[PDB]
Amino acid sequence: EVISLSQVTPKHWEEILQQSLWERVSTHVIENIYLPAAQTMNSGTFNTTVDIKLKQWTDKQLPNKAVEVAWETLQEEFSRFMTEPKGKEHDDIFDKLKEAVKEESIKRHKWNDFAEDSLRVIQHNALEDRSISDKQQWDAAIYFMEEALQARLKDTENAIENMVGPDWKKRWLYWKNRTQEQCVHNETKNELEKMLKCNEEHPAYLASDEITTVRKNLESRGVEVDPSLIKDTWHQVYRRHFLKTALNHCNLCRRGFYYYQRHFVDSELECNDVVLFWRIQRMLAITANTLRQQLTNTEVRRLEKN
Amino acid sequence: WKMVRESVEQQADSFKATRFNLETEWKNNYPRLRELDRNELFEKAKNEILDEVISLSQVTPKHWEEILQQSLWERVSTHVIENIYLPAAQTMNSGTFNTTVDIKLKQWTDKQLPNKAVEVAWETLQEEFSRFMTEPKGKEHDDIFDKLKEAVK
Amino acid sequence: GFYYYQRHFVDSELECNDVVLFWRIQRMLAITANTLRQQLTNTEVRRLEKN
Amino acid sequence: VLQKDDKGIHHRKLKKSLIDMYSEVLDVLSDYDASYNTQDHLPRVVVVGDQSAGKTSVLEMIAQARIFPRGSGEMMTRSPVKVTLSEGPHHVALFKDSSREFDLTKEEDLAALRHEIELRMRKNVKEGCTVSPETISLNVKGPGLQRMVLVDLPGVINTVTSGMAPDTKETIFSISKAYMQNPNAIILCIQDGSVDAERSIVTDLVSQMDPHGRRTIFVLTKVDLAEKNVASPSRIQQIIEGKLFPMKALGYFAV
Amino acid sequence: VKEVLEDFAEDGEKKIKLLTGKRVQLAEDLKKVREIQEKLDAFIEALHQEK
Ligand SMILES: Nc1nc2c(ncn2[C@@H]2O[C@H](COP(=O)(O)OP(=O)(O)O)[C@@H](O)[C@H]2O)c(=O)[nH]1
Ligand code: ALF
Ligand SMILES: [K+]
Ligand SMILES: [Mg+2]
Repeated sequence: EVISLSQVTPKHWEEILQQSLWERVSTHVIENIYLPAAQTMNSGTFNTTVDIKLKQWTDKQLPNKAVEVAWETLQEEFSRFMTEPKGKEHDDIFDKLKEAVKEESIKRHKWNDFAEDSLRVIQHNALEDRSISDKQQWDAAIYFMEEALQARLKDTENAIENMVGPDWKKRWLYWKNRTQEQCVHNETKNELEKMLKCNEEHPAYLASDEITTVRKNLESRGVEVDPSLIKDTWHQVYRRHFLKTALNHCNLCRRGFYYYQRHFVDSELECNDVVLFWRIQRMLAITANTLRQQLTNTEVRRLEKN
Repeated sequence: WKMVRESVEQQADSFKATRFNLETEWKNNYPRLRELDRNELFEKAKNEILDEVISLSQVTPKHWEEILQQSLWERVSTHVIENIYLPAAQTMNSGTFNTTVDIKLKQWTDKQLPNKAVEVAWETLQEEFSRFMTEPKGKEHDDIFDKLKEAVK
Repeated sequence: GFYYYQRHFVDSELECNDVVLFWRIQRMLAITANTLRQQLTNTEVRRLEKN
Repeated sequence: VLQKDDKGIHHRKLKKSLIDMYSEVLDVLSDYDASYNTQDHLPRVVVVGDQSAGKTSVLEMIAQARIFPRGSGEMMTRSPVKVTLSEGPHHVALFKDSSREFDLTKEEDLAALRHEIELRMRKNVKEGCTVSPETISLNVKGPGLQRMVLVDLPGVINTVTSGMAPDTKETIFSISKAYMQNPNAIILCIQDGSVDAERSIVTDLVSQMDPHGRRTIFVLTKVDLAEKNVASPSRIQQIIEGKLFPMKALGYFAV
Repeated sequence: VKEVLEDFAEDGEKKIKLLTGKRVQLAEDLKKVREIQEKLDAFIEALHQEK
């Protein structure tokens, strides 16, 4: 079976390693790199800000998480090859030894200690080369970026619905009502939504005067709100506002450029987020290949030897 | 000394012109700018850093626990689904399903889960700390403190 | 077309690079001319007047 | 009151109140302004010339103490060395920021001054070259001294040999022009007297920076070679009279 | 954080490099010009006292 594990095609390793690793770091870039960089209208600063973070992030975290994913990814398939039943036919009599052998073999499975150094150079070069001259590169990058953003949007929206509770559609359909906190959140949300309704470009940071303004606007309706409630409400609603804007930006990025006569119209649609996303997708894809090469050249043999 | 007495005095004209130009740039752009030398800017950045770190230290437990649960779930959801739930699902005996699930969960707890939990806590603390330390997501921020804030972070 | 809009998510037939080059040339020439004018009016013109 | 007396007129207003304070003005301006574009009003006693041995000797003729690096077959003066001169208790000296007082009548302290100067020169000059503009500062007092501030600058080469970095001549000229381009500076050109007047390396520079003869004074080293006829006596007489200078000159003195 | 802030306070070089905001440098230039102006005023007053 472990030899059969050594027969797994690179196609599976590269796809599994790339998909698993990105999902692990998909939110770090969005939350800690992209979104704060999106707070400025200076695209140069936006790209400058992220590149500095990425290189520092790259040196310290990316190759360490990448190897861990590869180390686990190999063990995940190994366990499936090792002890997974052949459908309804399985010799469970051997499972004790199989897992016992695995534990000793994984303890002796010491991943190459210099794999990270190669990845750092690779990742620096993958990030350093930001030239996307190919439409297909653009097309792939934007659709996958949308999925990550749509995931965040639903994650925020699901948190919001709990924060605010069901709407009248479900309150009357399922005979439900709001908690007093949800009632506060709905009105706190409404005031923030009205503020964004006009100030669509409002920065994510709120001034205490806005906090006071919301409170008095809510107190004027009999609703007294602690500032902390507003800030917690603000963060989720802002992302929903921002994320919908980003997806609409993405929609025009693909559609607007897609129309041929619009390519000579220099509108403010610098889809620099697709540049960031694309490089990471390529960067991780190369990372997965380097891991796969190490996986199949050195690490699986060590697993077999152990 | 004759050249001294003849020429040194007029060096005041250029000194005054330089002071005037610097103060003019300040009045036009930096009316709050003072002798903000190596000491004053450092002190202001230090005080802002300490205040923001204290504010972080005062963050409510509710936010902490919510973000920690969300992050750890993001990290472990697919591990659970792919390595425990789905493989266990192959059996029609829910009792052996539950037995295998519990054994795998115990092993994962012993070896991986608390390390991922500590990673989540540490990185979440880093994220909130950076949010306080880094540029606030507004327009009023003065970047002049960013060098010290980031270096200290 | 344009530098950015010709590339992203479009089937452009253009691939224009000369515009960037000569635009940078224009900017470098303008900056050089302004630096030269400043040097002239600060030092060189009054040097010639003194001569 | 003690600061008012010590930092102002401690019974010596001309020599003390504003001679060391002039050096402080120069030091603070050089600290603020690395360039000399703002030092035009501040005169200095500037010694320039070739690698002539008498460059050290003239500076010890004005700073009447054997306090300057002495050597043969080499240009010892790597970097500018500032000396503040004034009257005071006989043969006493100070070295800036060394927290040490020096007795100029004993060989140990003069050697200590020269070695500290050499070490500061060796720290000012980086590998591959012999000169550096970075300054070294002294405060020397004695009855034989005038209220003067002197700077000991590297000799001009105009050519680079012996594996030395080719930038050395341009670095030397920049170091020396930092002062020779000072409208109020006093330039002392040190001329090696072992050669005929036709060989003068620094004449062409002062003839452009001081064509009016308002700063530049030429001094002839090794005057004993005029007695021996090793150097042409006729050209020596003409340089004394000044017939050989393609420029106006402030004066001429024998070393 | 407090220890790091103390270390930066003690570390002159790190403060020098971190504090290059171009306004710190303008303030330093203004202060140094003022100091040289005071030294020059005292020096010139002494010169006039010498006449
Ligand atoms: N014969 C002769 N020897 C001199 C004269 N001036 C200096 N020397 C000697 O040469 C040395 C010159 O000192 P040096 O370090 O070369 O001066 P620097 O090259 O300008 O730094 C002194 O120690 C003297 O012994 C001079 O006019 N005639
Ligand atoms: F020999 Al020199 F300056 F050191 F002329
Ligand atoms: K010499
Ligand atoms: Mg010398």
